[PDB]
Amino acid sequence: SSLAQQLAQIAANSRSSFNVKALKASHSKSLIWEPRVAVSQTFAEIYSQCYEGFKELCHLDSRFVPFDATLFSAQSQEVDRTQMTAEENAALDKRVDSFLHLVGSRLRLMPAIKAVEWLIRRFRIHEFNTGTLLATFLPYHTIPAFVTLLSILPVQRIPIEYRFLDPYIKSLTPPPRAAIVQQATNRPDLLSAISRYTLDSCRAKQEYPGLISFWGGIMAEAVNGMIDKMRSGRRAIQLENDHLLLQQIGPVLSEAMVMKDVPGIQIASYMVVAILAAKGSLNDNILTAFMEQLVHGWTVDTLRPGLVCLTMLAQHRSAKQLSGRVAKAVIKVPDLVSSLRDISKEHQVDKLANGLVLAFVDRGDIRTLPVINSLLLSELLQEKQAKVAYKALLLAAHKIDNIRKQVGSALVRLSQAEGDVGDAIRTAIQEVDFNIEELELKLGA
Amino acid sequence: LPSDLDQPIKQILIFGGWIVACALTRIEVWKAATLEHYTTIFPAASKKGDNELTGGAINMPTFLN
Amino acid sequence: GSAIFAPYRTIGLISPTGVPFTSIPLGKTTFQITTS
Amino acid sequence: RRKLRPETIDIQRTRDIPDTHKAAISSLAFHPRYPILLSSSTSSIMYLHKLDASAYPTPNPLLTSVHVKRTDLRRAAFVGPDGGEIIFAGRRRYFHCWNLSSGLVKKVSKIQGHQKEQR
Amino acid sequence: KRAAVSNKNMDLLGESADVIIP
Amino acid sequence: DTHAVVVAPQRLAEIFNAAPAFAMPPIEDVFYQVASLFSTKP
Amino acid sequence: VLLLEAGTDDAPVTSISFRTDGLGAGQDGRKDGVMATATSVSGDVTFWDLNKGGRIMGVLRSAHNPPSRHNIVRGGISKIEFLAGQPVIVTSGLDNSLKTWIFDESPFSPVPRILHQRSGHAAPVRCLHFLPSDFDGAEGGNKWLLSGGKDRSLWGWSLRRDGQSAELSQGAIRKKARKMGLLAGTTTLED
Amino acid sequence: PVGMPAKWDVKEARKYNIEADG
Repeated sequence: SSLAQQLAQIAANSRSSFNVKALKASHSKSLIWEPRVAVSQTFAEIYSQCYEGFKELCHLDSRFVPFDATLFSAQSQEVDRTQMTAEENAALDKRVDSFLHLVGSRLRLMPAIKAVEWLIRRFRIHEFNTGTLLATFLPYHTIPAFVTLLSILPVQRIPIEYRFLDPYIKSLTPPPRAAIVQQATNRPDLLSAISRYTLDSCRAKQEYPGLISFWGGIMAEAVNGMIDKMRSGRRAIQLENDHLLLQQIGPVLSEAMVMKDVPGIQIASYMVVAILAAKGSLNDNILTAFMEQLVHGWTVDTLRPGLVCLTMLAQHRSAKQLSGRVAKAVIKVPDLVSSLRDISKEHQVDKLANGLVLAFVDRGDIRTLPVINSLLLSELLQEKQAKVAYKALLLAAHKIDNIRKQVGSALVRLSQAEGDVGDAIRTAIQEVDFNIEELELKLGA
Repeated sequence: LPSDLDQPIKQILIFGGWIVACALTRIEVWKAATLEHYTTIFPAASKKGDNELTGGAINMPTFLN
Repeated sequence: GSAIFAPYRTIGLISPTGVPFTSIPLGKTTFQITTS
Repeated sequence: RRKLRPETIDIQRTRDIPDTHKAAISSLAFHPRYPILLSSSTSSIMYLHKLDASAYPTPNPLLTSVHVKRTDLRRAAFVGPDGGEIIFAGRRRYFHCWNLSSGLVKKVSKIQGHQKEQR
Repeated sequence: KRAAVSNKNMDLLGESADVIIP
Repeated sequence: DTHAVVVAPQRLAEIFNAAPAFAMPPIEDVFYQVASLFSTKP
Repeated sequence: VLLLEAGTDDAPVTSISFRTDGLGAGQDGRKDGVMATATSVSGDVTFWDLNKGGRIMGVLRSAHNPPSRHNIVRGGISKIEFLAGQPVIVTSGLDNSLKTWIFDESPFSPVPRILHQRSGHAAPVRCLHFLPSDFDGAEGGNKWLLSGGKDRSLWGWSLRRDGQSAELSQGAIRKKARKMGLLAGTTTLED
Repeated sequence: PVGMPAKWDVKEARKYNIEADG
């Protein structure tokens, strides 16, 4: 039946109805009205009700006024989408995607549902824009409006990535987050479609906390399940699986980490980076790439979550020192040591503080000495890290060719420190076997 | 082939009406409509190594000759 | 040469050398791939 | 060898020990210095093997094969960090100590007044 | 009662082995 | 020296399944929940 | 226009080819700008999406045998060519093999899947045996040669048509070598 | 099932003939 297969593909690819029963069914598919009423409704009744809904939506938010001129127009009562050309259809698709990104925040409200019902019953968005409509209803997958949209969706018009929804169309129940997350770990296409929808919204600054929390939660659980799948024990397969995970993730996180204007999606990308650095055993250069981009990316609004994710990233590294620009922007951080004590009450900041002290000591600048002194007297490092940091400081003092005055002032303050850090510093002096009084009287004379 | 060709011939490239053979440090160019020898391109260098024509030659599509 | 056996073809050999292939489009439906 | 992560391990099956035992294996032990495996069974035989997966003509070749007379071997162990003596024993009321340098095997049979306590 | 390897089979395996410790 | 944090996925699924996407705690609070789940402090 | 650190100093980029189709990049597959590249010391091709800054999108690993100076089996990649305006990529290696791969449309494939392949021995031929005659049939005595090579493969060559010759398969060897870590980087696919 | 590849057919593509760069 190759002819029946070719004709089945033609009938599935066809878009306009060609017999009266097909026109009546396609006109009967609605969100609000039952089918027995929605068959016998002209486009003046639908436009009156749904324009009352759009008047309420346009009085709520200001930015619906171009759609007042182009989508919800009295002339747009009459336009048939299947009679315009391909470029008119593509521009109408752009206008519809912009309205759906705009209306996704208020979609629990009956004005916004009336506006989406106008788009569905006039422009047939459930058939021609199934991707954007299904993606903008996906963060509301626990509501009866999503159940009704799932009821009126055509089956073969859904994209391949959203074909987990077929049992929930056969039995009209809302799909659970376990089903969405499990299909996100199995298919990279569904995770890429959700992340592409929310990043395309957040570039147009039409974000809302429901969408941001939705994407952050599903990418966090999807990266969790994806790491638990990618783990193999064989060396070359786990190398290739880490590379495939990074190639599937990298654009999304590389944009959502440095999206400065949207701190919610920035914090959600920090959450995904923290999961990726803790659970997945990655490499040191990948973790320095993540830290350098976070350091380039933070604001004042995400500074303390950025520092938490930075503590996790620096903790799960095998190398001991940080790569420059990380230490430069953490110099630019306002209250470093007090914030690190507030984090170290719950998060073990020791390797970050050790790498910070080493990367400051590797600078020959002398505007880092209050930060070095505070990080040493902080009680954040361990005894061995404090000892090797002070040894590197005295070695830098021996390597310098003023500078030595501030160096000796810092060294005499660190030697005359009070507690266990001062005990370990004087013990480090005793095991490097070099006298205090030489450089003491050399700087005092 | 020319008489004074004592080099291997790395690649051939046909375009316009010209076929062009990058040998090793030397390009011999024939005209394709008559299949006749036309001239010989000699790149020059100051060092011994830098004259060598590794890679090859390619045409850009809308660039004449 | 020989008096009995004359060479015919080296079979079992599609691309053994460093010489790269060359592809030419025939029409709108075929490509010729030429190797050495 | 890397430091190993807590969910999956890069374990890798190599060439097994060629000489099988005629009974159950009671004890395995590795030499503390060299890669030498000592196996001991209830069939009164200890086998010393050198760990060489890339050996020829038999991988993991046998160094020596000691049969202890009338004692089933319930346990055999190396002594010390240098791994100089092998102490081996079974159900019986004596245990041997075999020095790997100079080769002497001494059979300890008295536990100095507690021989009634140790059957 | 039944031993795992009897003493006669121990003797045969000792004939097969290399170095016998009396 | 530290290792990779082992976390059963049911705990993280409980963290995100406690509420719908709308009417969830703000993303700073959910980030602190996920970070304290993945914190390797004894 | 773009600068890309595409090669190691020990592994220089040797063949590059661009996809003239008009789609295949941008994590959705509907954006253009894909370039494949290969080095002669490896056996893996690399696909770049040139759109934002020129990121990498996939590496097709062990498209041919990776060349080893210690091993008898030959290897490398001599040429990559995207065909004109088509998804297929024809690659030819030094290990007596010509493969053509194809990018899928409806699921997004960053690395392609193989559709045509011809191969041969990747090593000299050790033994030969003309097959016995199909009793008096169209095969005769002189159609099927049976060649056992030094690359551990037994091929059945056909002298009549050179396209109906195929390796007598020892099982799912490439599936075993992909479910092991033999295609990424232990023993080799010949072993 | 969805996500399966179809048969291969050579897509007709107009190429720039390079014999006119002369």
